[PDB]
Amino acid sequence: DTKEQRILRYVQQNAKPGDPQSVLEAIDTYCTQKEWAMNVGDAKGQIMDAVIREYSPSLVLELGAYCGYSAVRMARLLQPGARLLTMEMNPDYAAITQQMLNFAGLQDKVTILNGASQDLIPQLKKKYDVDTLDMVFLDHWKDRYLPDTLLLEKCGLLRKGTVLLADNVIVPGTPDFLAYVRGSSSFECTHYSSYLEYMKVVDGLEKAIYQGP
Ligand SMILES: C[S@@+](CC[C@H](N)C(=O)[O-])C[C@H]1O[C@@H](n2cnc3c(N)ncnc32)[C@H](O)[C@@H]1O
Ligand SMILES: Cc1ccc(C(=O)c2cc(O)c(O)c([N+](=O)[O-])c2)cc1
Ligand SMILES: [Cl-]
Ligand SMILES: [Cl-]
Ligand SMILES: [Cl-]
Ligand SMILES: [Mg+2]
Repeated sequence: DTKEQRILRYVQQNAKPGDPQSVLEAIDTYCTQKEWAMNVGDAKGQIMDAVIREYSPSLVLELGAYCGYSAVRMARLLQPGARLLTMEMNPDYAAITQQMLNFAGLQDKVTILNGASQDLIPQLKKKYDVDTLDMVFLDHWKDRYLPDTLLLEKCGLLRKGTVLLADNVIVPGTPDFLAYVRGSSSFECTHYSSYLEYMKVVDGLEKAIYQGP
């Protein structure tokens, strides 16, 4: 019995089937009251919500799904026909995420790619019929944010205006990625100060908009 299985069971026992808001609030309640877990959480998630609503992306890539909290959070705000692709290398967690999306009734909007971002990113265009991404949510191991950004650019997946939105740029921190995009004329960056999920430790999201080659 894993913490992720516990989160899922608590959602099935407490949330309303087909109600993404209810599912979010259930996961937040469990992780606030019973066991901390690395979901983006409600404070940063409200910022995510506002960004999603501003850009109305048709195609979103998420890096790191975990239990599907952020996937539910973003998918519930997508326009009809818009898509989220989420990459998750832990098969146990990917299983839990799929069940979480099913419960929320979001399964038709979200596609889970099992495996490591660095292996899956080069297969996106061919295997998933992707041209360029409108938005990317980076929230996997922090040492991959920079390498996967370079890899996205190499594979032609970024267009002028693609929005990168990065979690945890303060804590645990992503120093190479943050130095890189803030220093590069290829990105326009904005910092949104907030708090680490379920705590009062300061963290923040960085928005880095690709400006083209
Ligand atoms: C912080 S959790 C994702 C949380 C999720 N975005 C949310 O807010 O609910 C990080 C996840 O990244 C996954 N992960 C780490 N490195 C990865 C990689 N290179 N490719 C795919 N998934 C990876 C881990 O297995 C874990 O599920
Ligand atoms: C041992 C330990 C230390 C710090 C954290 C932690 O704070 C954390 C928070 C996140 O939002 C997050 O995305 C990740 N991550 O992907 O590794 C870790 C989680 C576990
Ligand atoms: Cl590598
Ligand atoms: Cl929170
Ligand atoms: Cl705290
Ligand atoms: Mg995170």
